[PDB]
Amino acid sequence: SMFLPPPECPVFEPSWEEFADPFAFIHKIRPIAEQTGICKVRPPPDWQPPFACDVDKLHFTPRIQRLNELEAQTRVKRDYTLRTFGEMADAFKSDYFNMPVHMVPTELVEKEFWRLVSTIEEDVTVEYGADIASKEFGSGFPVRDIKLSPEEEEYLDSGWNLNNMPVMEQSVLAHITADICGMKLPWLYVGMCFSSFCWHIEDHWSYSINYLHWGEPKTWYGVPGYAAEQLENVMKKLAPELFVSQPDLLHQLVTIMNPNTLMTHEVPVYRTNQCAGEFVITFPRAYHSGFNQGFNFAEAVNFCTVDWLPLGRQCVEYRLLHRYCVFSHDEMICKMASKADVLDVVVASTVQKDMAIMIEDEKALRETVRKLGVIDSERMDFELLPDDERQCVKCKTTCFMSAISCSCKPGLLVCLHHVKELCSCPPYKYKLRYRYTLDDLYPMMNALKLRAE
Ligand SMILES: Cc1cc(C(=O)N(C)Cc2cccnc2)on1
Ligand SMILES: [Cl-]
Ligand SMILES: [Mn+2]
Ligand SMILES: [Zn+2]
Repeated sequence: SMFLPPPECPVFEPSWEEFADPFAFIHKIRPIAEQTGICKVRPPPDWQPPFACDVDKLHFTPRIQRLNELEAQTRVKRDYTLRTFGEMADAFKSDYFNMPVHMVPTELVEKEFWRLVSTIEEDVTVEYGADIASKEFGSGFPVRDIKLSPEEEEYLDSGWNLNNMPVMEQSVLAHITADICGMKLPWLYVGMCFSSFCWHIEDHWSYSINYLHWGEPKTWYGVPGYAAEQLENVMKKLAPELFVSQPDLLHQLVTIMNPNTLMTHEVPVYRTNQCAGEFVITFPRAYHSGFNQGFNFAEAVNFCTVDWLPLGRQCVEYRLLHRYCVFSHDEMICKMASKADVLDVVVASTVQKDMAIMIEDEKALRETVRKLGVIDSERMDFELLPDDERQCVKCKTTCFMSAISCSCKPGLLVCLHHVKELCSCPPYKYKLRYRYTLDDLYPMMNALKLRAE
């Protein structure tokens, strides 16, 4: 009645040994956690990264948020210190419930959240912080610089120090030379009571990992990757405004929606309260949303393992939706092949398999455009072009392996799926621009095979 809490997601308590390597651990829990979309990881009891900062010198610009179910919000985008925000946040929650903050049951805040967002006549608005790490506001984890205490240095090189996560050997998003600071740098989140994150999945269907440094809990709802399209069909029915096309990445539209609505619609949903010192991990294409129970401070980062590689290719195939890419998946694959000698051997083996598919698809696409009467061709170093200068005019995909150009439309490109969409000139006026010949590509893949042995 009113709100039935979804079942709890899995909670893992790894030993110091299991905990040692995050990527090995994540791979281990994957068969369980991928069925629920999110999971919680409790670190071993003594793993306690020191959080220290001045609440007066850290400044940030707050976002403002209206709390209405099914209303469109833009996913990314006054001035507080951490202290003045905290004072605002505590007073807000205290006044809302006429209670001291620690006496307000989490179950009640959850019930109340879903009451207030559904109720038209309540116009509750809240504020929050969300920015990537910078000099005005830096990571909650120890970083290198200022003299560090011995305990801080203990955690400098932790796998679970979220600064290190994108640049470890197991991960594939590291050696991406391309500018993608929005998604390989950690984001910092300053929460207050009811401040919420709308239903979404991560760019390129990556994993994410969220650490709550301190404060009151963060409540999560998650849906397994296998159910992503079920969820979207439900959302399209109840809020079609979110699904109209949108000129870029800055304008992705998202919304608050009751998990019970999804569960009625046969979409599996799980929940958890994430407390201070705990991790939440989201898996590829796992929808998630949630809200904060009170004043808190979280840090999160995207990442990609070898398990993710085939999904990353399927994700870019964005093409059907005409959605912008954050980076070129093929460019990343070829960059890794060009570094085959210093790659991890398991990485090498998995990249090799994705590369083989890439090459077979590219062979077929080039044959098709040849049969359309595109004859002239020229090598082109796509990776040198700013991304906005190498998007398919039609489907907006970021080109790297190849594209079609025409002298009559200088600077415009289409991917090889959209040769007919470039201009009205006959095909013999077109040029195939390619990064590599098929003969360049087979030795690159062979280097991976030798490294993988
Ligand atoms: C508005 C708005 C902002 C978001 C969002 O995405 N946030 C705050 C980031 C986040 C926090 C926790 C987990 N995943 C993402 O949604 N609506
Ligand atoms: Cl409301
Ligand atoms: Mn997220
Ligand atoms: Zn295209």
